[PDB]
Amino acid sequence: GTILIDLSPDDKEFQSVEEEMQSTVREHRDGGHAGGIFNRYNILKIQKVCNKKLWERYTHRRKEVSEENHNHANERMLFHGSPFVNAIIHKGFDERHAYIGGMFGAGIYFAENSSKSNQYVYGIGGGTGCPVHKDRSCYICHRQLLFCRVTLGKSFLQFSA
Amino acid sequence: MAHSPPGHHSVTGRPSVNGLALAEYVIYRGEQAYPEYLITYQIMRPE
Ligand SMILES: O=c1cc(-c2ccc(Cl)cc2)oc2ccccc12
Ligand SMILES: [Zn+2]
Repeated sequence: GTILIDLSPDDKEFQSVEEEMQSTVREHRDGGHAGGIFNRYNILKIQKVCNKKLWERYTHRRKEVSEENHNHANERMLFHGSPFVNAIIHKGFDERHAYIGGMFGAGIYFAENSSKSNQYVYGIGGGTGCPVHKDRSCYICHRQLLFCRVTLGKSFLQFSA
Repeated sequence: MAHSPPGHHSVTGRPSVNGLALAEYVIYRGEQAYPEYLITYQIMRPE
């Protein structure tokens, strides 16, 4: 059911997504251990993910949340990096995509900082890095991140290190 | 998958030490996110 449509780099939508990706890179406390050492990306492609069933699943839940929160979905656009990116775009997010040992319990984690999500592309802690070179800081291998529409509703605030 | 804290739909992880970190978020229902854009990229080696 999923179709991927390439965006042109001339398209304003490409440019705004690129800008969110590049502008939310930061340095990490691991010195680059998990995600690599970098200040910016080479964006090779941006595709719009089109699936009617998954979109309807999302908007159905979004309406439920909205109605429980004074008609406010608290929708955000957030990054997600995962080894399961191919499953997610075809079948949607589910229990298999959760970070079981995350600090906030077993759920599906998203980041404002693209570079945070980059830490998880090759697995938790960067796993063993890229499949080809076993390098968490590989500058050759193509990586993939999702930029996702997320309904937060009423969000529980946890202050944390 | 765990559950949202009662009376909530998500958790927000507010950075309390690293002043440059942005927030992280957790949802407990897959239907609360849609993977809208697939971005293919390389990280770049600093000069
Ligand atoms: O993008 C994320 C993906 C994931 C993640 C974690 C485990 C697995 Cl198995 C897949 C993705 O964790 C994060 C934690 C904090 C902020 C963002 C992320
Ligand atoms: Zn590699």
